[PDB]
Amino acid sequence: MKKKDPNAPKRPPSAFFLFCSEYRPKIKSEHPGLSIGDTAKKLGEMWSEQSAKDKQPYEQKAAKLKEKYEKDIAAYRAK
Repeated sequence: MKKKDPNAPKRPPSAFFLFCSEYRPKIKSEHPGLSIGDTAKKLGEMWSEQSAKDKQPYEQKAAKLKEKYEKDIAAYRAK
């Protein structure tokens, strides 16, 4: 939905989510008019512009929280 719990393994990201969720707040410090509308299509214009490097180091982060979520969420649900 948006935030089940801090200790619970929320939805797994995938590089892009790690970059956008971390770059969006940066765009706000310099772009006050950057509303969710332009903020959604702005961070994307940069990601596609980057070569095969922006998704090299920030892509392994989404592969570490998936080995604990796929195994921990099985018992966290129990419904």
